[PDB]
Amino acid sequence: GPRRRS
Amino acid sequence: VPRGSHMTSEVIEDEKQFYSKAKTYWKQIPPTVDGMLGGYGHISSIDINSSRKFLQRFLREGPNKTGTSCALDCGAGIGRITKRLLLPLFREVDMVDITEDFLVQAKTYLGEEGKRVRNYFCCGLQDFTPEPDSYDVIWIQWVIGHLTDQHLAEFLRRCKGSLRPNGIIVIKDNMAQEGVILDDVDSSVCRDLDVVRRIICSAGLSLLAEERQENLPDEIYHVYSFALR
Ligand SMILES: Nc1ncnc2c1ncn2[C@@H]1O[C@H](CSCC[C@H](N)C(=O)O)[C@@H](O)[C@H]1O
Repeated sequence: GPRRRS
Repeated sequence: VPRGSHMTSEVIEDEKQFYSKAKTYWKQIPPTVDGMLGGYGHISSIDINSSRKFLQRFLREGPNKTGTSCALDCGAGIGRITKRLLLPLFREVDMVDITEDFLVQAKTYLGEEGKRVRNYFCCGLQDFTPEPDSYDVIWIQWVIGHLTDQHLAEFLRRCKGSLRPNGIIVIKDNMAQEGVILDDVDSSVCRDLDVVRRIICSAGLSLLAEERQENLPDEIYHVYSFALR
């Protein structure tokens, strides 16, 4: 789902 | 070696392992809203409310309204979207997801309104053929990064054949600022807007609307909705 940007 | 990658063949070393590691990852995730959203259960309402406003324009306005008979929730998990977005708007909903335990939990999570979920398809999207002339809305959210470019293009092409008259496909998903980025933990990719546009075009689909989700956590990838037919 939503993910912290790399 | 290029400045960055722009297609999945540049970041996926082994397609079989890409899929098998993703399936293993999801087997280990709790069947809860916070599990579906990777720790972001607290923004589920923000997501759903924007999705409702986005979709309602096609159901309620215009001379060629999208119907409300049947929707397909793709990568549906336990039915977070089916419960709060789709079941209130469509007479019948089908769900497809690779993880059987999420479809099992869905029967509990969805409650009495879950009696209007007809088919619980346990299948990877890359092997799934939605039935021709069957769905008014095909909703694909937070799952496209689990398909390779070829599988995603072909899946979208099969989805197009599945649409009823005036039907639409909605993709809502993470978009990278630039290029194609591998997440080696959950075995998924994140693609930029140009890559997604190219894949949509290759499936034979036309863009009806495109909207960046507002009000999301500052630290996460941008999220876009595309309405297609
Ligand atoms: N190849 C694949 N085919 C179908 N479902 C897949 C898949 N790879 C991962 N999934 C499913 O994709 C979902 C991502 S979590 C998102 C769930 C839901 N779309 C929501 O927004 O609430 C999980 O339920 C997982 O089982």
